[PDB]
Amino acid sequence: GKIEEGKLVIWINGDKGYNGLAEVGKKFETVEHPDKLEEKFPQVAATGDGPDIIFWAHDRFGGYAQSGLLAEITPDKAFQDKLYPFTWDAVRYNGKLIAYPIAVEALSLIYNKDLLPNPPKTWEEIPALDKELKAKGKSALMFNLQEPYFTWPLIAADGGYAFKYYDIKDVGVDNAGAKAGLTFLVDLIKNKHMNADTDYSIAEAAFNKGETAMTINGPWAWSNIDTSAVNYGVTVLPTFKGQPSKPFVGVLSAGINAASPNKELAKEFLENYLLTDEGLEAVNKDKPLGAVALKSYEEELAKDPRIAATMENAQKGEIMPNIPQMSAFWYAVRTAVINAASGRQTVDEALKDAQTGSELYRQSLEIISRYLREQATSGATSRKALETLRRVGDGVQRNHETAFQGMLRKLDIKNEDDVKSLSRVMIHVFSDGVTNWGRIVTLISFGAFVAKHLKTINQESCIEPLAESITDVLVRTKRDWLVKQRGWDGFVEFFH
Amino acid sequence: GKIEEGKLVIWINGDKGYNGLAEVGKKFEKDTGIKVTVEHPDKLEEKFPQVAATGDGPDIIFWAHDRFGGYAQSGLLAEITPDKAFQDKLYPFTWDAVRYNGKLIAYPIAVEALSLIYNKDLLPNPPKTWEEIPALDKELKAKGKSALMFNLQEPYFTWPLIAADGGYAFKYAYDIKDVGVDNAGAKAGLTFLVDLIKNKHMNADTDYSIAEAAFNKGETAMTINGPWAWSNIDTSAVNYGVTVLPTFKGQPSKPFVGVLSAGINAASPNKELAKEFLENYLLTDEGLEAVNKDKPLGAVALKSYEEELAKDPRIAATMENAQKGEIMPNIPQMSAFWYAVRTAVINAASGRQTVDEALKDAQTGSELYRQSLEIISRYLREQATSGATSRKALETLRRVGDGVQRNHETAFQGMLRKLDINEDDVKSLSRVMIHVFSDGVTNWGRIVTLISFGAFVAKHLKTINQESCIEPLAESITDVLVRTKRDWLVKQRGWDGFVEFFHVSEHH
Amino acid sequence: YLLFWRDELILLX
Ligand SMILES: OC[C@H]1O[C@H](O[C@H]2[C@H](O)[C@@H](O)[C@@H](O[C@H]3[C@H](O)[C@@H](O)[C@@H](O[C@H]4[C@H](O)[C@@H](O)[C@@H](O[C@H]5[C@H](O)[C@@H](O)[C@@H](O)O[C@@H]5CO)O[C@@H]4CO)O[C@@H]3CO)O[C@@H]2CO)[C@H](O)[C@@H](O)[C@@H]1O
Ligand SMILES: OC[C@H]1O[C@H](O[C@H]2[C@H](O)[C@@H](O)[C@@H](O[C@H]3[C@H](O)[C@@H](O)[C@@H](O[C@H]4[C@H](O)[C@@H](O)[C@@H](O)O[C@@H]4CO)O[C@@H]3CO)O[C@@H]2CO)[C@H](O)[C@@H](O)[C@@H]1O
Repeated sequence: GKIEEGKLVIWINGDKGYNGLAEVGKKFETVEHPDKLEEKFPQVAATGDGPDIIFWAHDRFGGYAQSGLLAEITPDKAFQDKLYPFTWDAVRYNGKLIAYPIAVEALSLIYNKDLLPNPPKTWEEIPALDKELKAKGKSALMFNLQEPYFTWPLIAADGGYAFKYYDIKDVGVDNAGAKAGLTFLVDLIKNKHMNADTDYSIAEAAFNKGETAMTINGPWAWSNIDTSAVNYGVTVLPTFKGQPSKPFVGVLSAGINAASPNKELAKEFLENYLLTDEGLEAVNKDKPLGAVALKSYEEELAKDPRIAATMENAQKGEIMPNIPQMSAFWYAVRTAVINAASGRQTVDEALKDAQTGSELYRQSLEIISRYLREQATSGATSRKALETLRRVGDGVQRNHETAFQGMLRKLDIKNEDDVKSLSRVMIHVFSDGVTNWGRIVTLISFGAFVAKHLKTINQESCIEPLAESITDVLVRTKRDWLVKQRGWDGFVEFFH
Repeated sequence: GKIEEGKLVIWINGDKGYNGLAEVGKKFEKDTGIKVTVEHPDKLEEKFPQVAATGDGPDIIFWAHDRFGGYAQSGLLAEITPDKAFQDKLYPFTWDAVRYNGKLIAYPIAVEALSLIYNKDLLPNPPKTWEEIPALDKELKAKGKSALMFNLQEPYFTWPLIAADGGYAFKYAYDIKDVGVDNAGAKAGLTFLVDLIKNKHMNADTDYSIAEAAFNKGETAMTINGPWAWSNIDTSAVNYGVTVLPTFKGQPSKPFVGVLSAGINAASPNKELAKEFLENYLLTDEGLEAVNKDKPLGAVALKSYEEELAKDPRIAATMENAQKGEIMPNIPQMSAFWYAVRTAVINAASGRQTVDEALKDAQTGSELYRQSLEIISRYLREQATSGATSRKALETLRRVGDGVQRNHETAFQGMLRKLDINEDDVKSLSRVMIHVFSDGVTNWGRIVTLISFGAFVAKHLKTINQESCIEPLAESITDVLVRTKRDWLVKQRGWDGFVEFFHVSEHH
Repeated sequence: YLLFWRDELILLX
């Protein structure tokens, strides 16, 4: 076969210095900036197609490596000594280096020095500042409310985390600290100090055309403000309830497709061409990377007050997990923020369902997989749910034996793909029209019935894939209903 | 199934004035006390037919009239029963749009058409022709601007240009046999679009968001959009005009005319409450004004509030482009036409397919329903009791299908017993076929076996004196076939591939 | 539902 040989296809997000990266390509001798590339890559790579090299923040790469879609990178100790150790820890999954670290990225408060000589140190004083600036036909603050990357600093301030160092069970999205953060944001919008529909384009336009006094953005944005020649400062993010704003720290990382026949050529480009003072200078000259992983060119650019303040906000923030569940966390919180910002959900309802969303897949898999292996041969919720599944599911099996045996004799399993096919069929059979806990338990109870048959028929290895596949179609087709029922906690309350 | 009683759940597309429609909901809850839930789900036009068939879904579904034909065919819409007074309150052209098989299946709201939206400050005098836009882009590019940006990702926006020199979905007589997607006028239209993109006057990847952004940020001089978009430009503080779409080869642009329609779920126990809301609360001057104030509907079906708003130069130009365009068919396979053409446009815009290859496969996709139904239905009626491809396919279906029935008789009898078919009410559960390709695999063996069992059941229908319910069974099999496997079918050279698959097995 | 399991049409209950 699918992927081109004797050529390198590179995917980097359009907000990064792709034209700089293509100049490095020119020296070496295809750089593309596709939309939704972080969603496309895992899809195409699994069918053996996709780019040779994928550029994204380190947070996405854990999911990719889990799915086997990334080549194990093989650097010289010389090369590893050329980059910061903290950048390698970011790019490490299951004790394997899964991509090449480029640069450390963090949101900072960007302010118009002319409009705002001394920007506010606190979030709490911005509504008063907006009143003052509104009289001059201006605004205090405009940033991207459509992405949870920009909204999270404020949420994480008084209490908020994605994980505990990572404990995939311990997620901090339903906290009273997160409630306060998001309630502050929603108040700014209700008081018309900000607008729910503000995105990256609208905020960048306003700041660069001088209409707003402050924006929240990363190093990539400096080039377009540099063109605007608005006198701009880069500084610490405002404190909320005296606690610092905690932005997620991203590491721009370059990974290689496990399906690329040019894995050698890829290593060369990244090691001997890109991660060189000369090489990083090309990309940074187009769009600034921030504090590059290469210690040498970092030493050169350290002097920049802009980078100094990017690193200042990083110390106060937390590095992103690369675990595979980060994606679900992001999707869930994105919706929480937007639904609260719009008033479609209250902050409590919105944050509650985002907590459920983040944990749903991991929890589902844990519960279902344990039940299936146990029958053959989030922890508190899991324990109680598995306890419930044991009593109820052994009951559904007993009462549905005749129907379950008929179906088993029809749907005989040979491989991982027949196990996958079984899943797609089961959701349809058992969930005729309606989603209710009875039907979901009946589906899992049939999964158990088949897992028992797999042991009988000496295919014990097919159990984990079955559990994976059932979890997949369960969360995919009933995500909203499950989150609406407070997930597995609702399951335990239904059967008490 | 699970539709709740004593409340109304409404689905309307997010590009429409849902917050205005929810304000009408607030008034209704003030008066009748009945709780009104207005939601804007993504892909709601695809969700509704799925959920409604299983007896769930919203009380009221809002979409353009083109989707409602498919819904009514599947029995998912309540037949609306208005006073002649009420019908006389709305425009006759709006009712004809909503009418399927001589039944009114939804309430017409407003008439929609794409117009040329232009920045008055950047472009005081917008171009009258498509052919002069490349020269205009050269001029505007020097100022770091662009002439034209619109949604290339949706065939609604690309179609005006395609239909200009020669292009139709299905010819009115609607002749579902006569489809005009691969003709030389469509080729010229789409070749003009692909030339703009190759000459870097436009970009393949431009969508609704990117085009709206550019126009409202002042970066492009023109966009193509409908009334719904005016509110977001109104906020942008760009001096904007609404005008006639550019002419192509001296022929005017023919945009598809959509009628925002409100339909009621056949499975709603609040059918009474629904009628009240739409007739006496929406589709009243005060009511339409609420929705229009959020997002403009265009020229509303209600003659009274149309008379009020007729003055708008914007609406005048919307109706001007409508006279030049043609109203969308509501026949059920509009869906397949849309999906097919969407891919044609995107593949040509990207260069994945040439215009000829792209339009050719979209012609095959659109024509597949009619031809599939013809072949399948003939076989089924033949078994119970014109076209070159059809004749050979039916010849093949006779030999192979009569064979599959003969060899699988005992298994086929077992399944017929389990379906318990002994009357017409028992026949009306044909959500059996919905999931035939659940494991995700498609081959001609499977498709013949499915049709061969369709024949087996059609023979039982004659036995059970239900001769009339043969065509519905044939229609259901055709539905799942073309709905789920259109691309595979087109990729296999359609029914001609079917005849060659079984020609080969026979002779070798 | 009528279903295909490996080139075999099946009524699955
Ligand atoms: O149809 C409705 C809806 O759809 C559209 O939104 C989708 C986006 O197009 C799509 O890209 C998707 O994005 C996800 C992403 O897939 C996921 O990885 C996560 O994104 C994280 C990054 O992982 C993380 O690095 C950080 O990204 C930074 C990056 O580090 C930084 O270097 C720089 O590039 O800024 C980025 C921030 O934008 O944070 C983000 C999270 O904020 O989560 C994303 C979702 O937030 O998500 C959408 C799928 O729903 C339309 O855009 C939308 O308007 C429509 O309503
Ligand atoms: O993966 C497939 C992609 O396509 C899916 O959308 C389909 C719809 O389900 C079809 O209905 C059809 O859409 C037509 C539509 O029926 C027609 O009325 C018109 O819709 C206009 C509408 O009148 C107007 O009010 C406004 O909203 O503009 C609409 C166009 O955006 O035109 C549609 C054709 O463009 O075909 C579409 C796709 O073409 C699915 O929703 C996609 O999300 C998906 O990516």
